[PDB]
Amino acid sequence: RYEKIISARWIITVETDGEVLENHAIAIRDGKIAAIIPAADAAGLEADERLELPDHVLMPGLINLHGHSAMSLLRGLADDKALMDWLTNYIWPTEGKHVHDDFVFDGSLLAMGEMIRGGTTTINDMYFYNAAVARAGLASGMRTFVGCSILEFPTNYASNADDYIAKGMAERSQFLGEDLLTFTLAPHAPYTVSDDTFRKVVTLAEQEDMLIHCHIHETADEVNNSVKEHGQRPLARLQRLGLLSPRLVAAHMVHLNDAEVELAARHGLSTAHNPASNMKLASGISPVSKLMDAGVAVGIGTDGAASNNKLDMLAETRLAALLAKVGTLDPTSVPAAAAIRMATLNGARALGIADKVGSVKVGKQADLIALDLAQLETAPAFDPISHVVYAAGREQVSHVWVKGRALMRERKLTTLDESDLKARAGDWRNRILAKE
Amino acid sequence: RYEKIISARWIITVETDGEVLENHAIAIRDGKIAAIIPAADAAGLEADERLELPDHVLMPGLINLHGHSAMSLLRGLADDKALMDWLTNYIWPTEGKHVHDDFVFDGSLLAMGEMIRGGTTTINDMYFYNAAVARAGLASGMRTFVGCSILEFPTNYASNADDYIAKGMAERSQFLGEDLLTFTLAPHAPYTVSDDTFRKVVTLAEQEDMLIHCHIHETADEVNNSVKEHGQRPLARLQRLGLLSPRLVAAHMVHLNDAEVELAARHGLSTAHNPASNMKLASGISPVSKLMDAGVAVGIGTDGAASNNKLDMLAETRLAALLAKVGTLDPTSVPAAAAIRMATLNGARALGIADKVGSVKVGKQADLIALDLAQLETAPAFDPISHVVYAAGREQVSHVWVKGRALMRERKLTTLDESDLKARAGDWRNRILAKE
Ligand SMILES: CSC[C@H]1O[C@@H](n2cnc3c(N)ncnc32)[C@H](O)[C@@H]1O
Ligand SMILES: CSC[C@H]1O[C@@H](n2cnc3c(N)ncnc32)[C@H](O)[C@@H]1O
Ligand SMILES: [Zn+2]
Ligand SMILES: [Zn+2]
Repeated sequence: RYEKIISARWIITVETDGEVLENHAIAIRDGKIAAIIPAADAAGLEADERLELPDHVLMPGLINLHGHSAMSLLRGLADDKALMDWLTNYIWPTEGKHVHDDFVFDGSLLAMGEMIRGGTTTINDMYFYNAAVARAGLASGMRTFVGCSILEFPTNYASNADDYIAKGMAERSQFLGEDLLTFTLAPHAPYTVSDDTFRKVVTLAEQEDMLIHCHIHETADEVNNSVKEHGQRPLARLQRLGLLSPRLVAAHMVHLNDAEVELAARHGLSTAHNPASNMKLASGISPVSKLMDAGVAVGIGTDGAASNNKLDMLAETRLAALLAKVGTLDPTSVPAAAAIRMATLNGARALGIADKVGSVKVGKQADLIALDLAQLETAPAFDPISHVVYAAGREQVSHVWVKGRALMRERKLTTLDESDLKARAGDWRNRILAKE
Repeated sequence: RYEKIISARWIITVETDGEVLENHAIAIRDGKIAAIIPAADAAGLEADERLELPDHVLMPGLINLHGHSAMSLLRGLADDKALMDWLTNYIWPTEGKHVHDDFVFDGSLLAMGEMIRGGTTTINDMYFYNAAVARAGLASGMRTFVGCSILEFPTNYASNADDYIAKGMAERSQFLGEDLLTFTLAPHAPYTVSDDTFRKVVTLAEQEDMLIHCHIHETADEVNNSVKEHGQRPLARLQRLGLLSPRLVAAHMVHLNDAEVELAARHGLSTAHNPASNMKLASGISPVSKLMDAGVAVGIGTDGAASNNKLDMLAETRLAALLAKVGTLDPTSVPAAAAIRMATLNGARALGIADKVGSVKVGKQADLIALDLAQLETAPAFDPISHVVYAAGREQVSHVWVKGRALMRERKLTTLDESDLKARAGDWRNRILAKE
């Protein structure tokens, strides 16, 4: 028998742009999409659970291709400052004082409860204390990529580049054979990582077959300083070092010339587009249309909650679509179907799992969400694709499944204790503000 | 005795940027803010109703300085098209077929239910069938500015400019003496209104002491075509015609040179900044920082739901703050307090009522909202100003009052039947799509 049969008014498949099935149902077995059939035919099949969702659209879960989940604990602590001031006087001293395993576990859990509430099923994270993020990911049941961050300078976590690498690999080894947990190597950025460290990352990722997750070309300063320090722009340096290949997920990628767009396409890297962070930090506008036109997989991330300050992939997908139009001055840039593909199947492509998740197709894993469109905010309901991108909100996600397992049902979290998350956040408020 | 006493964890006054009162209470009588006092002192005062809101922030209601509320019925009907295509083949034929009193009343009600749900207390609207919008506004209890639209060409409503004017004035006369309902003159835009019609508007608005509400400098085409047709850019033309003065609310104001910023400041007009519409229609980025630095009141509107496609002033305020930073490449542009002021007190200034609404001050009318910040999306709760702008969402508004009267209580609409609104929207879906 099937484990579940979920019927819905609409299903946005993401198999082809614009495809929406009406009054169909998804049958699930072994954690995968077993059949996609007319809801009429579903009524007479055996299932452990049946669920009927009138006025809901079912769609693949959203894939947040770039986060720093534990920074949820720093959400709105300091805003609207010059960047040097914000980092030097607020963020870094706070991290130095507070970031240990406890902070990372609590902050990751808090982020995961927020992400699930908004229909995010996969997170591509990168932070410190990788065992804590992994523990949080297995607790939540999200599809989790834990990014083992690598920096040259000392932090609470590790003392130098070789130490970040060793500790990350050691923690990875405690979590082997977990289907929903994948460790990646995460050299932080070209301006915090030396040539020799990049070489070690290239060698290691090749030996162990790991993804590389790195902030690249976020700011004009980064790109201009690279030339003075390394004699060439960061992408050209990384090409020389062997970093550009299909295993690389390049976050931000804001400042690109046309030669660099072609470079990305030729090496098959993917990018994570982080529009709110790029706007809030005044980084600029990533040329996502150029990138996608060149054949590059452009997914969407939220970045950290201290520069967003939401972890809302629906809002981020809408912002990607809006920012693309104002940046190109073309109202046809990044149409709703394209934005949905960025938020789902492109994230899967970036992560090397597009054969397994990212669209509603038989044989793929059942990473799905349902949104209730019977609200004023999405009335009248003409076309669910348009509404998902331009009108629907995080509050309308009613159900979330990852590999067919319910993580949220009628907005009740099933794997995390929402009260506990609020209490951890409240504790951190007192600890960070020195209130008792 | 007081009519109400509302205590809250935080009160953002908007009297001074950054001012937040902790554990205070608002006492209300005769529809006005009668006292702002420590919550401890409140417990021993007589009140018809007392309300306690732990973990909520109270703040002035949001003022949507530019809407076309009835277009809520066209939300997501057609998206991502070239502008000429969108208007010529989808929006205008649909309006021509469907827009009568019924459409305007139903669509206005639907918009008003969505606006109240998101903490909007005042709407500066402009559409056709002004009596229908007025009837809807009195039904909802929102503070409503009904904009009597004026165009040269015939529509279902009126046949020529003098006809729009006559019919608008006739409908205005049926709604006299209503404290929360104000009619304005709304010549649509420089490219749809003749010199002679602008002159008639100037004369009439002066005789009757009315606001003028007009789309100005939205697109590069508008501004460039003006020179060929009228020999000068639209603002200079409108200055020559007598249109620029403190009674003018100029919507959009995207394409401005520095001389035009100074022109606006010298004539005391206000602007309505509509970031989502300007992005979605690829109009450009209004230089709001320049305008505010020159002393111009810049408020925020959503425009119509067909080019947003939300009527969510929280999301619009956040977008204003984000777009300002990416447009200036300065992360300190439009800080959270400034964005809140744009969404509240600047809207009041534009509408000539800043002595009456827009901030939490004794003697002002009690147009207030409460947001519940005890959600993961706004945890940890460091500073409510930052959260209101960068993290909080429309779903967190729990209570709305206009002139001290509850329009929404624990997210239950008190003046509108939410089921009825959904049903009207559903009816319009069938009518517009030709389904039965
Ligand atoms: C893995 S995301 C980057 C992490 O390293 C921190 N970080 C990045 N650059 C610096 C720097 N120059 N000094 C201190 N901390 C840094 C950031 O605040 C974040 O915690
Ligand atoms: C009062 S907002 C503008 C209204 O007039 C309509 N409109 C504006 N310009 C034109 C035009 N050139 N032809 C037809 N309708 C128009 C818009 O679709 C909207 O309903
Ligand atoms: Zn990042
Ligand atoms: Zn408008």
